[PDB]
Amino acid sequence: PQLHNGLDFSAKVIQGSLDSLPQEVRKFVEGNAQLCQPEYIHICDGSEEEYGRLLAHMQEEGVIRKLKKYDNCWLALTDPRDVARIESKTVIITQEQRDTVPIPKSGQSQLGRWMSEEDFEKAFNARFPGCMKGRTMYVIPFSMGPLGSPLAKIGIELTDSPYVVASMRIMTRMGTSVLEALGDGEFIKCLHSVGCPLPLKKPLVNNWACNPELTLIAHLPDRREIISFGSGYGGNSLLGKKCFALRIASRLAKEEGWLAEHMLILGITNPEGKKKYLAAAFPSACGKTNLAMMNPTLPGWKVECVGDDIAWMKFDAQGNLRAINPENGFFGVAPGTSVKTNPNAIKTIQKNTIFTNVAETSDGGVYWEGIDEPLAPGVTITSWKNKEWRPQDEEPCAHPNSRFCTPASQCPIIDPAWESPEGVPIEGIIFGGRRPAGVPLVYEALSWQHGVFVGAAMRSEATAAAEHKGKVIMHDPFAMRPFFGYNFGKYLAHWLSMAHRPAAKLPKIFHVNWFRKDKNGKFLWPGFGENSRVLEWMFGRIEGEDSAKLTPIGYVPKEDALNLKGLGDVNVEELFGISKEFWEKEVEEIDKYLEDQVNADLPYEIERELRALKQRISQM
Ligand SMILES: Nc1nc2c(ncn2[C@@H]2O[C@H](COP(=O)(O)OP(=O)(O)OP(=O)(O)O)[C@@H](O)[C@H]2O)c(=O)[nH]1
Ligand SMILES: O=C(O)C(=O)CS(=O)(=O)O
Ligand SMILES: [Mn+2]
Ligand SMILES: [Mn+2]
Ligand SMILES: [Mn+2]
Repeated sequence: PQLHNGLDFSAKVIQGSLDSLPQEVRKFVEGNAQLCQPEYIHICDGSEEEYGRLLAHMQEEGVIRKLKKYDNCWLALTDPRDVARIESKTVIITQEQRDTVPIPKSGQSQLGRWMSEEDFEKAFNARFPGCMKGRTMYVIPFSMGPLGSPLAKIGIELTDSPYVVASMRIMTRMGTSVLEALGDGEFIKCLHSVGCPLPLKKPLVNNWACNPELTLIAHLPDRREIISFGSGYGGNSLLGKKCFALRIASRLAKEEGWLAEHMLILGITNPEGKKKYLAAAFPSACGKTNLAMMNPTLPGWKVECVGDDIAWMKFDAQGNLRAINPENGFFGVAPGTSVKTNPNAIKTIQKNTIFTNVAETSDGGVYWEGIDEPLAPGVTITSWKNKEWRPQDEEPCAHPNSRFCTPASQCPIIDPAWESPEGVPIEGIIFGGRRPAGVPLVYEALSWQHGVFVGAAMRSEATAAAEHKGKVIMHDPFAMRPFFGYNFGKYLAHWLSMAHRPAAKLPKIFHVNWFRKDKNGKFLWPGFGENSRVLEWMFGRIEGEDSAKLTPIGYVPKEDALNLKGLGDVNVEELFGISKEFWEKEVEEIDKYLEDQVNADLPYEIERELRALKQRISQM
């Protein structure tokens, strides 16, 4: 009802019907339309026709360019201030801070940023009133997970950015059929705005609307709401991905007895016709997509990709840990991708793919650092800054965090069970990061509790995916430091509690380091497709082969248990060397970090593993 005509937004709907929406969905749309004051409302149906119109629109507005060399590929260039996740402006709102982070002993917490509800209410009111003036509010109904899967969750994202709509069509399962599956069920509420109401006060850089000063990505798990403002980029704007499927979902998983993790899922088949699935948690920019899509060098071996970034996992009735990939595409780092490093990615991204912040070649192609592919005479390069670029400048032609956004079904090695609603059974979990020194190529944990400790102890040198710089080794437990939805101490107790379940078939836990360097500063291990030799060892250990020897840090391959044939002069001594001096400093750094950062919420089993490791190292 109403006394005037201010609350019914039906006359502004340019696609779809407010009447056809489930009542709670309609309330969510109209209430925020009243707040944000969009000029039009577009209820997405996910059709090819709609997608063509969005692309055509964005091209007419100068937001994207067609890459004529390929089949239905497009390039978007952003404001150079809006190029990555912003960890420092990502907050979680709970009534009590201890729900979100452990209360640190003395330092500031690194395991999340908590914000009180009263403080958020002020931040929200300073940002969202009137923020979509003159723009279209797009209503994106999307499913994380196969539309019907038991672990599948549905969200509605409101946004004023057609770039978000187009990317969400690739990255999620999106459109009318999700609304039918939803009915009057629960959904995650996602509100996004680039924060540039019209008329524009500030002209735009690269036609890219954003509000860096006011950027805020907020999560309200008790209300099942994600609210994001000011950034159009990646993990800030595609709210189904990091915000929903890791942060909100890890809290739900704690509540409901499952796991939401920053992990790839791959299936690997050996020359004897046996196939196993492994999950791997590496931090951002540490190689998950390269491993998930690997072209193995070992003959008779095959790798198939289930997902490259997010895994949702749960024990089934039989005690198997089952994982699904909740995403519908890959949002992968472009620089360093080449026929040599990731050939299966090259095959995937040549059609139906949106590129963000890579270079354009004058003949309609893409360029980036490490593409390892020479151009023809007369071909010129336009950098991601929309400038002429010669390899004589100091700056790269593509932003280091530039991305492709591509449908998963196009991957030539996509696993046949990647959409199976029952998931794939996980038999091994891999942890790892960038460690230039000290940490061997691969080791295996001694027990479930030791393996949880290994995940908790993860460290990695700083990358270009958050907003960090310098040559610093930082802690990134479980590769989840930017993504915890709740208290990390309780997250550890959650993982440890999996060993208490009956008939639980606990996977083996490994740690890898592709990144160890010699005194020269050059890598000791060739990596990429050669990592299949490490997976072969893991495969045999899962089958029970007697191929390991005991060290103070866990099991390492026996000499000659690794197929090194063809690599030639690999320094096995340095790749698997374990120095007492290095590990005495390492355990101290882990001790200081867990004492300060997890404090009273640190499970005793984790402290016991820290003590045991300290003792094994002292006896060296
Ligand atoms: N030296 C070396 N570098 C690697 C290897 N695998 C991947 N990389 C490098 O790591 C960078 C990032 O790898 P990705 O696979 O895109 O990282 P990701 O873990 O999927 O990161 P997110 O999508 O941000 O979560 C690439 O540019 C690669 O060059 C490897 O085996 N050895
Ligand atoms: O940062 C990461 O791990 C990503 O996968 C990219 S974004 O989705 O966070 O932008
Ligand atoms: Mn216009
Ligand atoms: Mn990631
Ligand atoms: Mn990736």
